[PDB]
Amino acid sequence: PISPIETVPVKLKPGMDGPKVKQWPLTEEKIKALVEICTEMEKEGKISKIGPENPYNTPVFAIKSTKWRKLVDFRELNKRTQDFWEVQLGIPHPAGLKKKKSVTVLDVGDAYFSVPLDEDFRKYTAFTIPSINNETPGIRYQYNVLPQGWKGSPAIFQSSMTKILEPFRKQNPDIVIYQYMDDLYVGSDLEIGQHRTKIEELRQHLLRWGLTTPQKEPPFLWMGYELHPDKWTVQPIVLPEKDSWTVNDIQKLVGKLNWASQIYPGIKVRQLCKLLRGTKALTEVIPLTEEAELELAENREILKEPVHGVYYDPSKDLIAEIQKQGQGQWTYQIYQEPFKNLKTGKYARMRGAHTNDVKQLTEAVQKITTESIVIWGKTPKFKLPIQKETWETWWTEYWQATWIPEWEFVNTPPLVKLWYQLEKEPIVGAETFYVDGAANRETKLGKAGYVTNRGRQKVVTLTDTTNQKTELQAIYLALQDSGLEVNIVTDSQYALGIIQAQPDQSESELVNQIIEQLIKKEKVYLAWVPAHKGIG
Amino acid sequence: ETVPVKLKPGMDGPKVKQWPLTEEKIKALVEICTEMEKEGKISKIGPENPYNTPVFAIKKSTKWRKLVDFRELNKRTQDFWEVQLGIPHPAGLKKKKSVTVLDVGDAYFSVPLDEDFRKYTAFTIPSINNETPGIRYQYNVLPQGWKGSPAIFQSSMTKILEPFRKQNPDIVIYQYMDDLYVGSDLEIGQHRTKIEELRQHLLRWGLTYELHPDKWTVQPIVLPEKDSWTVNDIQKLVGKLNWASQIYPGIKVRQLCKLLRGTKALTEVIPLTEEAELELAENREILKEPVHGVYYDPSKDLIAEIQKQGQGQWTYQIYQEPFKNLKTGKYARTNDVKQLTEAVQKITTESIVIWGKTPKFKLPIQKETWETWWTEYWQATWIPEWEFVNTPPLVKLWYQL
Ligand SMILES: COc1cc(F)c(C(=O)c2ccnc(Nc3ccc(C#N)cc3)n2)c(F)c1
Repeated sequence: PISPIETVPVKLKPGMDGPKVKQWPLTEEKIKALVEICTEMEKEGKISKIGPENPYNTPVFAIKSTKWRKLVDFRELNKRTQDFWEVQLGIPHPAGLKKKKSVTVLDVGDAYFSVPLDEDFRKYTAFTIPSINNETPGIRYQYNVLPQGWKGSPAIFQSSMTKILEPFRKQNPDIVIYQYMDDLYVGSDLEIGQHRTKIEELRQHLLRWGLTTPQKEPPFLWMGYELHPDKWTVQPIVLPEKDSWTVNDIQKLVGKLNWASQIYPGIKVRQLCKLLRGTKALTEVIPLTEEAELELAENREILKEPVHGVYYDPSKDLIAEIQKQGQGQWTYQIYQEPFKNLKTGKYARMRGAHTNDVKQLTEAVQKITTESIVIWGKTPKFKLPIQKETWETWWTEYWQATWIPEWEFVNTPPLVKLWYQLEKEPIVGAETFYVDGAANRETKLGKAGYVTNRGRQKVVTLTDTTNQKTELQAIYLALQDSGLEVNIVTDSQYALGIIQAQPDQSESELVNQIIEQLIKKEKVYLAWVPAHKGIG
Repeated sequence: ETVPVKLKPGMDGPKVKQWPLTEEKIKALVEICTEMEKEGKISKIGPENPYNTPVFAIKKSTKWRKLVDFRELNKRTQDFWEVQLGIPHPAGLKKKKSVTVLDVGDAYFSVPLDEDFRKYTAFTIPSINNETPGIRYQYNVLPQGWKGSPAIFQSSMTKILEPFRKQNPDIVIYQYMDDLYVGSDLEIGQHRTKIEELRQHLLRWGLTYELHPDKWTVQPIVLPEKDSWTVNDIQKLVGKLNWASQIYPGIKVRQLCKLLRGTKALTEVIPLTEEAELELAENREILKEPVHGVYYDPSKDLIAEIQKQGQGQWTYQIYQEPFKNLKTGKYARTNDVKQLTEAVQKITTESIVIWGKTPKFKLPIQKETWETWWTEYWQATWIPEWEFVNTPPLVKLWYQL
């Protein structure tokens, strides 16, 4: 059938005219196939024979079981067609779904061909079955329905389907219908009997609108998930056992672990991912480092027992728990009743060159907060491995604003803590180092040194360096040579910036070494002075 | 009747992503939009409209109110509302003792939007977990938040205010987006009475917050009051003066870098030499006046920088070219994001009153954090431009009070 629904109006891009691609010549069998197909389509009203008045064309062809298919190549019409709203701005997450008694999938048969095209547009869909060796006038058709491979078809179909479902939805609030391409997933809390009845009424309603439909039973494979009516999990994950790992094997392995990490707690991929780093051939063999091999083993153990997630009960709070796995790796679980996870996840991204665990935890929390609002429309209650005192110490002193929803301390080591503090005031009875660092732009040479109030003085030389590096070196110098307590005067806003953020991890080894020092100290006061103003 | 609205040359309408909303606000927006559709202000639309501007709910007091983020549409229509129909800004507004802010957004909803512009005002009500495709609408009437609306309504607004303006010649009434700013020098009592009279005029036409600009006086950068000066204290002094001289013509620092020579212990106490406390005191007096040589340029964008001080106080500067400060200030007392949000609204309000323009904000906060939370505390009908920045903590210790 062809839905009795209103059509969606459609226009070419401003300025643009309909396509006019010349039909290439087809072999006789291809020509024969298309003629039979277009005759059948014509009979059902899918297409219409058209006159020589219609100046637009798009190349059609035919491909090979010994069934033939008509491929209309819409490259040109597509790039001359208007933009449409996006079909889906997002995909539901199973963890967001509410538990259901019974669930049914109906697939719409011949979806696009069952929806009418805007009459004012059909002309641009004109195509031409060539004659043998292209000697006579082709046979010319235009579409009456949504063409396969045309730009506007996914959207107009989905809109048409939505428009159609609206009545049934309104007359059936307690029923859940999810539109995905040309499937409908239908869920309810009815007992099977009244359910299969509601399902028949839905069909009958679809039929009155030009949409035929079957029936598959659970579990449903969809978007890499496996959906049951009371639990969900990811598609079956099989980790290859092999002696040699190519870049492409490792990529696919990281992809499967990342996907599995939605519901299998504590999946790790840092060490696997380190292998990928570098310029590297798809086919190139990468021997697994020991840590990578340890990672593979742990995930291997994690993945043995099948794990499923529960569905969402909107009458209950969401609890989100985060744990540090180390090396900037964080893992989390989200449950409403301990410990029946709706979902799990991980966070590992480095934001900046230098951070500490408090900053990282806060980012993890932020990522989880956003994700919860999408999936459940509310934020979770957090259980974090950090003392309230630690956290409020840091974020009141820090210059960035922050705010994380309701949370509370949970004792799950490693705990997150600041590993040093910088003094608020000059320290009395400790050496003041006036440090200084600089690099000749022309030669890469650099001197880094200091002068103290106790007459100590030292100057090293560095090679292939930069002002930034030499200023860090000078601060590092003063930390090595000084006692457990020390004041340090630098003109580098740059080094000052980095160190005042109490980094505990960094991409620069200099900065890691400086971090070594700072943790070892008992008191450090850092002061900045304007450069060249002849201060000390 | 409808006024012809055409976008910028060769530029398309907005296509801005809807930031995720919580369930309570999605609900509020459905409630609100079902009513406006019923009343014909907006209509459902089909997939053949590719445009989309963000929408959110605020409270502004437990009535949910719909806030459309037209920042992109405004950029792309700026010829229309700035040049073809620009509302002039009165310089006397900032001079009144009392400026009252009245919301007149309800006015626009009685005027039809040019049939051919409507598609550019499309917005989406998304669903939780994307279980059901977003609810899509476009406007049929001048929408709140689009700078086009007051530009178009300008003709009717002056008809409405004509009687009241004639009868009170010393009241300045200025319109910026959905609000009226009304300024007088009256006693606060008489001022309030006059606002009430103004409501009645508005009330007859379908149009059913108190500032004191005079008191607005710059926060002068401030130099420590002491008798005892360590090396550290003077170091911090030179640092704060050094930076000030970037802005203030005639800031001198040498008689102080005088005492700061030699590698002396940080804690060491140092006598304030004669010249030193002289050069110092002279700088104090310069720091009290406005910057010589800095002038608002109407063609240039305003920038606002904010720093978290501590303890619930924030400093800010408004400029067009870095270090050429047009204004500096502070803000009072909970939650970091709440306070930032409040400070941004105060600064924007002052900015509108002074220049008839809102600043682009450099905000010291992680993007997703601002994004997640700002509408929990947003009260205004407009939204300034903003961006997210990593504050030099030296910049901030120069602005303590
Ligand atoms: C992609 O399949 C679907 C099927 C659906 F209905 C939806 C829903 O819109 C939806 C809404 C509320 N509860 C459930 N609960 C629910 C649905 C299906 C099963 C199963 N099996 C279990 C629970 N699903 C969806 F977003 C995706």
